[PDB]
Formats: sequence, C-alpha cells, structure tokens
Amino acid sequence: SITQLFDDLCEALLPAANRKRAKRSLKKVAYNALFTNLFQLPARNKILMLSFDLRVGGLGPKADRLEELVEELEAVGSVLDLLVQLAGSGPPRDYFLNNKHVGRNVPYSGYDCDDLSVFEMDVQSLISREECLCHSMIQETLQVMEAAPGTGLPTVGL
Amino acid sequence: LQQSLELKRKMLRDKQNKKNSGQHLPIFPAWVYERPALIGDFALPIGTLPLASQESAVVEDLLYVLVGVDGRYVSAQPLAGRQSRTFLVDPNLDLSIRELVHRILPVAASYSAVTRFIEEKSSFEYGQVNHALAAAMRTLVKEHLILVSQLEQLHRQGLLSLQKLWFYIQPAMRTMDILASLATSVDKGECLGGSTLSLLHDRSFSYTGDSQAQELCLYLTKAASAPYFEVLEKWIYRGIIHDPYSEFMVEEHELYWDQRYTIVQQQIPSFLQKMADKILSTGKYLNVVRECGHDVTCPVAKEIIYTLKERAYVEQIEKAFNYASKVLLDFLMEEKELVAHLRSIKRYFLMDQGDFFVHFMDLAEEELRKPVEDITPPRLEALLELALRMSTANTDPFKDDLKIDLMPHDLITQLALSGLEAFSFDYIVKWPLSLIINRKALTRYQMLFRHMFYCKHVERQLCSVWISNKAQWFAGAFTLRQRMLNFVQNIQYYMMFEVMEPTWHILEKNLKSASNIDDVLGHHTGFLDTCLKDCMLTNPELLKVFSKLMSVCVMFTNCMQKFTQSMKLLVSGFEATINKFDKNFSAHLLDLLARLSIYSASVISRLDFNGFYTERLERL
Amino acid sequence: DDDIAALVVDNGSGMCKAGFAGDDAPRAVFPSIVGRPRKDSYVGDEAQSKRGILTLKYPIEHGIVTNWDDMEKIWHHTFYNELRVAPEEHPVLLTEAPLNPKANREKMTQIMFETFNTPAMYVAIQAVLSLYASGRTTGIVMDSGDGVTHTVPIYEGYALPHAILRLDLAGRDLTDYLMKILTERGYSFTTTAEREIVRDIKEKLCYVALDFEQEMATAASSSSLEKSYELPDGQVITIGNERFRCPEALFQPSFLGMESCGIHETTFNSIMKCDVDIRKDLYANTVLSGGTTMYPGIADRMQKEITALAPSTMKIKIIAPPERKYSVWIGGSILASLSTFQQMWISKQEYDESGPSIVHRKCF
Amino acid sequence: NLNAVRETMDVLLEISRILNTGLDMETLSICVRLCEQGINPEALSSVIKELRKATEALK
Repeated sequence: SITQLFDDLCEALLPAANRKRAKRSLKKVAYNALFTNLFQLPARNKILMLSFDLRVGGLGPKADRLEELVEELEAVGSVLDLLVQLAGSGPPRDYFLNNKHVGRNVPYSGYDCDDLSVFEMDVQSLISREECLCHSMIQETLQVMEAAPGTGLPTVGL
Repeated sequence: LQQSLELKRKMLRDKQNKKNSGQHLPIFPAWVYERPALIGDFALPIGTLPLASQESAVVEDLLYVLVGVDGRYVSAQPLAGRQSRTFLVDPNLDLSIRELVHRILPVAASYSAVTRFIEEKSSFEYGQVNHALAAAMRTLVKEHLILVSQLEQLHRQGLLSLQKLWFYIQPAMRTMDILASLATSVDKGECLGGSTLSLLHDRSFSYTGDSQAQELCLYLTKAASAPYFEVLEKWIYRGIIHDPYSEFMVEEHELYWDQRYTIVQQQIPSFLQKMADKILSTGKYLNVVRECGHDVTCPVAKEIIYTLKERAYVEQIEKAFNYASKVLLDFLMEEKELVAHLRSIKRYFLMDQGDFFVHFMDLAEEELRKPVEDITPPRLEALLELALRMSTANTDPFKDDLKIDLMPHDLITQLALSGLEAFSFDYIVKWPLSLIINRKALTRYQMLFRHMFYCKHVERQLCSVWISNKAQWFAGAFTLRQRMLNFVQNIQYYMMFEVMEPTWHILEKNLKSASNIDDVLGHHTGFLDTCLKDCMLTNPELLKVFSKLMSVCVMFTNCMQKFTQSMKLLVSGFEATINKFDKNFSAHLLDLLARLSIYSASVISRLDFNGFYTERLERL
Repeated sequence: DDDIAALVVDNGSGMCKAGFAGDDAPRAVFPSIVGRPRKDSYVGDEAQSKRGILTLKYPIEHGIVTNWDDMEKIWHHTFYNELRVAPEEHPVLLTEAPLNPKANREKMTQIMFETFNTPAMYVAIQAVLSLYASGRTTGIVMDSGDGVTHTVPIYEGYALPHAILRLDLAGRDLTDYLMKILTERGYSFTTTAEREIVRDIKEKLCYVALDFEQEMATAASSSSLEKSYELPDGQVITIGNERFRCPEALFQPSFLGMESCGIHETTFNSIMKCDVDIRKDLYANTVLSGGTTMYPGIADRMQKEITALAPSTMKIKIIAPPERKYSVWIGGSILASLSTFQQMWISKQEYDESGPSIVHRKCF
Repeated sequence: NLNAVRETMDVLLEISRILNTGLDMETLSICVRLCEQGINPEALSSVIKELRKATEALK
C-alpha cells in the first residue's frame, strides 16, 4: 500500500552500505513529520517569481528555458507544487553569442566590452578551481603528518 | 624465491587446456619479478660516539629498518629465500640496546614475507582470489608507512626515543604478526578458489573475541569473497556460468546433464560444504531448460554479502532451489509431457492394449514362427505399420517411437532361436526426457515384457490345441491343458491386477507430488527394480524351474502332439507321454513353491486357492 | 517490536484480525465465530470446519451487541487462544465499527478490564485507522464489508458520527440471495458444504466488469463470462451471467431485496449532507475501503461511480490502494509504534479513579 | 500512453534539477506516485528534509 511507498521514499534517501532496522525507525520520523502539517495565486505565478529571481541575477535565456519547460508541463499537477517548495535543499563557451566573425546573417551592434570583463571572470573561475586543488592536497596531508603517532591508524589505537 | 617461476608455469599450463574459449591470458611484465625495486623489503663510526649520540643515531637507524630499507649504520646481508630478514649489525653496539633491537627486528621479519606476498600473489595465474587477497594486504602497508612518517617528525625535534618507539610498534607486531602466519600458509602449497576461503575461515574460530586480530581476519575474508560472489551470482540464478581462472567450486566444462559440471574438492569453502550439492543441482536445472525454449532467469538475484557462517546469503540458494526444479518440472509435465509419455510406455510394454497384439500377432504369425537371421527387417516394419492403424492403438501421438528390435540372443545379452522370442519393441525416449527416464529403464521394461510374453504365448497354444482336438470322449490332454493354464493364468492375474495397475495409479500421483527430479528418480527406480525382482525370470537363486516349465509347455502343445497328428477327424501311446508330462509338470511346480518357501507367498496362496491338491507329495 | 510493543485486535464481523503492533500483516487471522455446541470451547479454523455441530454468531453484527456472553467469549478466545500473550506486558488497542454508541465503548472496556485486567488499553474507531495508513487527517472513507457498511466523512482525524451514514449490508444476505436464485434456477441447495462452495465461487470466481449494460447484453446473447470449473470434490457448476447479476444491489438496491439505498446513492446523499466548505477537502483525498476487494476488479467500477458523482472540472485525487481489507489492522500497526499515540492511550489509573467513561474521551 | 507520461516526467526531472533539489530520478518517481494518491505536498516537503538529516546521523 501507500505505507510501503513511504518506506520506499525512506529507502531512496538512504544510500546503501541494523541498516535495514534504522530504516524502519527513520520511517517513524517520516510519519511524525507528515502529521505536523496535517495538525497545523495559482501555480504559474510562482514560476514567474523564480524566473524573476533568475533574471535579476543575469543569465536571461535560462529563465526563458524554464518557462518553456513548465509550459509543456502545463499542457501530475500536484507535483510542481512540491517542486516550488524545495529550492536549494540539495547539495550547496559557444562562439555564437559574443562573436560576429561567424554566423550566417549576423547582426551588428558594435562592441559591448562589458561581457569581455565577464570573459576575464571566465578565466578567473578556472584559476579559482586549480588553486583550490592545491589548497585541498597540502591540507589533507598536514592533518595526518601533524599529530602524535597513532592517529591515522586504528590498529595502533588497540 | 625460485619456486614461484615454476608455480607460474604450472598454473598457466593448467589454465589453458582446461577451458575452450580461446586462451590469451594476460601476464604482467617480467621486470616486476626480476627486480627487487618494485618490492618493498630490502659504516659511520660507533666506537667514538657517546651514549646519548648512540640513542639518537640508533632510533634513527631503527626508524629506517622498520620500512623496507636499511639505516645509516646497519645493513642487510642477503635474504635468499628465507622469510625473515638478517642483518650485518654494526659491532660494539650496547648489550642493553641489542635486546631491544632483537625485539624490534621481528617486526621487519613480519614485513619481509608480506611485500613478497603482494608482489607475487596478485596475479591471475595463482587464482583470482589471491588477486583480491593481495589487494587487502595492500592496505596494511599504507597504514605502516603512515606510522613511519609520524615518527620521523617526532625524531626531528629530539622527541623520539627507544621506549616510545617500542610502544608504538607493539600494535605493529600484533597485526602484522598475524600476516606472517597466514601469508606463509597460503603460499606454501597451491591454494585456489574456496580452499583459501576456508583457510581464512580457520582463524575466525580462533579470533572472535580478540578484536585486534578478529577484525583483521574478517576484513581479509570479506575481501576474498568478492570475486567468489561474482561467479556465485551467475551459476545460482541462471544456468550460464563464466569461470575465467577457476576461482569457483564447479569446474566449467563444455562437455550437459552429467557431462558438463562437477565439483572439484580443492575449490570449496567450509561454510558452503553442506550446500555444495544444492548449488550443483540448481545450476544444472536452470541450464537444461534454457536449451528447450523457456526463460532462464530466476526472480531473486539480489547481491551476495558476507556473514559469519549462518545463512543470510546461504539463504537465497534455497529460494533458488525451490524455484529452479519446480519451474523445470512445471515445464516438463505439461509441454512435451512425461505423464502421458509414461502411460504410452505402459500402453505397450505392460500390454494394456488388446487391439495391437492380436492384430500384430495374426498378420505376422508366419514370420514370427520363423527363426532369427532368416528374418527380413523391412517386412516386419511393413506388418508393424499394418497392425498400428488397423488397431485402436493408433490414437496416441507417441506411437512413432516403436521400432523393430532384432536381437540374435535369448538372454545371452544377460550375464538360432525362435523369432517371436527374438522380436521385441524398441521405444525411443525423447532427449528432454532422457534426463529423467533413459535407456537403463527401457531395458528393464523389456525384460518385464519378455517374461510376460512367454505366458501369453503358452496360453495361445494351449487354447488352439484345445479347440483342434475336439474328442467328445478324450479328456487326457484336457487336464494337462487345465493344469498349465492354472499357473500361467494365475501369475498374470496376480502381477497386473495386484502388483502393477493400482500401484501404477498411486505412482502417477506420487510423481506429480514430488518436489524435484531427485524424488522422481527415486520413486521410479524403486518401483521398476522391485517389480522386476518379484518375477520368476531371475532371482538371487535364479529359480531355473521356470525356464524348463516353459520349454516343456512348448513340448506339450506342439512338439509332442502336432494337433494329435490330424486324428482329430496315435494308439493311445501318446496318453502315456501325457501322463509322464503331468508328473514332470507337478514335480517342477511343487519345486518352485517349495523353493520360494525355503528361501527367506501369493502364488502358493492362490494355486492352492482353497486347498486344491494342496498335497501331492513331500520332499524326503 | 522496535520499542515497547503493544497489541492490536481488529474485532469485526467477517473475520477477527489479531497480532502485535508493528507487524504489517496480522500475526493471526481467525474467522469470526463463537464456540459452545448447538469444539467444547474453541474459536478458529476448527470451529468453522465444525460449524454443523456448533453455533455461528458475530459479536458485533452491525454495531450492537446481541449477547454479553457472546461478545466476552469471542474477545476471550481472541486474547487467550488466538495470540496467548500476558496482559501486563502488552496493552491492547480495541476497535469498534463507525457510528457506535458510547455505552458500548464503556461495556467494551468493562469486559477488557475485568476478565483480563491489563494496566493500559485503547479503544479506537475503524475509519481513523483506515485513514492513518493513507497518511492523512481528512477524507471520505466508504467501508463495505460482510456485516457492516458506512460512508464515513472524517475531518481533522475525528469522524463526525452525526454525518456518518450507516448502511446495513451483510455477506450473509448475499449468500442467502445466492441460495434463493440457485433454487429459482433449479438446483439442490440444502446443506453447509454447498454453502462453502458457493461462498468460494462468489469470492474467487465471480466477475465484475466496468460496465453493467455491455457485458450483460453480450453474455445474455452468448456467455463469454462463463468458465468451466472442476473442483476436487467432483462437482460441476458454472454460470457467468447470474453471478454478475447478483451483486446489483450496489446500483439498484431492490435486486437483492434490500430496503435501504444503494451504495452510490448512499455516498451521493452523504456528500449532500457534507458541509459545502469541507466538500472539496473530503474529496481531495477520497479512499476505497471495505472487504469487497476480495475479488479485485470491483475497484475500477467503484472509482467510476465516485468520478460520476462529483464534477469533472475538478481533477480527482483518489487514493487507490491494492489491498484495503487489512485497513483497521495496518492503522494500529503504524500507530502504536509512534510515541505521539501514547498521549491518547489510557492507563489503569484513570479507569479506576475517573470511571469507565473517560475511555470515550481520552481514546478515540 | 506510457511513452507520453514518461516524457512529461522527464521534463519534470530537469526543472527540479536546475532548481537544485536533492531529489533524484527514483525519489521523483516515488513523489509523483505519492502525490497522485492525494497526499499533501506541503508535508512531503517536511518529511524529505527531516529524512535526509536523520540519514547523516547513521553515516
């Protein structure tokens, strides 16, 4: 029944590694939180406010795609109402945009040179990763080379 | 040292011929075996230095000897193949420090035969269980090098000394001393497949409460069951198996049901010893139905995980065993049925039909009387086809299985003659049904039918001589005829109204209420063996009276009278021969009943039905 | 269980379902019968096999008790023979059919606290247990069994008994009408074994299509609803058309001879008596319940009538479970595992200090 | 018809991916079939967030 499908939802957010009996007890915390709400503007405007939150942060066509995909979703209705509640609950270029040396009937706007400055950030982001790597390899070894002996070995601790 | 080359040669040669899939086994490069520098294990004035300098220089040199390298002072003389490291120590070392040196060098002795395990035994030729064994003894050298690195930081600040080192390496001579026994047992002697997986179950009965060594052996055997689980995920749930390097109990062959899969005794682990037979049976049942159409996959196929001995993985083998034989049986009984097939065997050998026999006997009577090797085989197929559609035995769809059976023997195949007792039926059995019922059954059915044939044969002759003789005064051959008809009628009264047809009705439900092929092959061999052993054809004492009885029956019916030599339209000298036949017949009949009584019932009970000349004479 | 465990007892009229809380299936399932010949004292499979030298009575027949001896005997054989547990080490949750009087609840706990003397108990209604598997606090539940039937509106997890419509439907009346129409067709039917065969063929072989009219016309012209059935007894009876014509009392109640309204008319007049503000809320999670799921296929037709009832411009959100006969059971199975349920659980102290009537207010 | 209800659920997956939920393919199939029963999604938002936290206490 439906009580088995709540436990299937309990199985999905558990990654595989007791450990089938922790599941039936987490199933209770799932039921204790299901009845907290039960104890105590259409759908499409809620799409427009998040499309707005995108468009203020730049990146215009990405809002233009999210509205097109919810348009064929409006052509099952209860699940997008769940999707608007979960936002950030998970884990915390092509040469046809800013180039006029190619195209077929390419238009003219002259230079912009305010996305050329975000084309230097396009390199700064690559540099911020390959400096984070050299930050993540000298730390993972200084945490083991500095201690008293017997902290990286569980067998010395017995 | 040198033995490992021979071990690799013999292992590759054994691997290649045993399987036919095309053999191009990978072999890792030669320089890993030649050179010791892919393998872990492997002066300054001492007479002028003071004591404190000695403690610091020694603790440095000891920190070097702990890993597979030698220190500034002490170096290693050749190892040569001994499993412990021997060194050429610097002379004039203090006798107080030397004992602690002799307590710390058994750590290096228990590292030396660990790097030589990884750098040899990881290859496929030694089996792909030692591959994964030397990938979980690969972790322990990582922990070893971590500890050695922290001690050097302590030495640079003047904060490493001999007692601290002796404290830090005592768990490093309590988890690697374990390796110095298991490693020197697995290498010594060949170990493949499940025999190793039992060899690492040996110290699970020793260390179950230590928790220093208990976790280590459980870690080592949970990292040896990972390759075995792979082939166990094939053979249990489908009939197909792929066995690349003989890491499994069942040796993969390519020749069916008794020619493809066998258990070899040095590839089995201890916690599957009770269930090895179940594993073999399951895989064979699933394979033999994949050839005759149907699905092969079992619904339960969930991954296999390690538990200490008690079934939570040796559990799914039972839900495979209680699926495989039952989907196989449910395929067999209703599609290309064995239940109707057995009835069609019973229909002919047990002479259920009366149509078939009187039509076939009448049309071929002339040829049947003719002796063998004077017989014409196509003319019998002629007349055999003639009896078939003339009779109502033309209504079964297994009728084509009957073939001409010529044998120029008259129980000479058991350890010329008349053609009717040299003619039999050969009923061929289908290849999907050959797995259960086979040739060895059909020989026993044939011997039952032959024993039976003799009795119906003498009945027909007694009956013809009775009608041809009729006089209205003569009664002399009539009482002899009555006397032989008594025995040869009562035997087959008894046999097929008692021994066979209700017990056959019980058997036809018992095979449908079995759970596996093993139960069916048990019940059928019981019924067949016992019902042939009941007969008077052959016994442990052979009871030769029956043969001579049938021969003198033939003598009475045709080879003395010749239908009273056509005076049915001698001088009563043939009445004296009738009387001598009567006394001979009674003598042999009493011999049979008496011999049955003395050796340790029904034929006695119903020939002397209500006591009818229950006495005629006694022995002695 | 996983904590301090409890007991769940489903006292119905078709069957008694028992077991300890936290087991998804009932630990024991017995049929609903009383001992004392017409064994010596037994309830279970053996009592139903020896029905012809025993008496058959239900403890709750529609929500009224026919006999205090009968109700105490069927409870007593549930607690002591069906499970065999110690009362001090397991408290018991008892059930009553929807729309049951308060005095019956007092008489119920008066039996349970005197004949066995447990330190704690609970008395609940069935519809709250059915809805609590459905993970909601709001809905309309149509329970249709073999001795009771109610369309129960339940809002805020408290079924209002003023708005529950009680309908007397019984499977005994079904089997009775089957006997009358087999005698009208012409058939020997005068004993218990053919009653067992006829209940077997109505539970398992009987067919219910999505349309009444199409399959009836087609099977009346040529029966494609018939299938041959040869039992191990060696008796041959079949007709497809008449066994599909018999349970028509769901649509038109006068075919079975019943005096009250049919099932769709019942939920239609019940939703007429639901509040207009709560109508959309109760319809937002409407559930099938009742034992008529013993033959699956009745469900599609039930959903079709519920869709025809309310408008179609509202998109129905109908909760459709495969199995819905263990609903009372699975309710307590989930509920006693949660520790929030223990605050409505009644102890022995409030039963002795504040009388029996406090079990009506503290447990529901 | 099962091809159409597949493609619409695939479209459903991506707009919950760029909004950066933690729901994956199978959790979305569970949640869509649970919403189709008539279960209030406003409470499912609470039970998934509590379950993902209590899962980390086990690891």
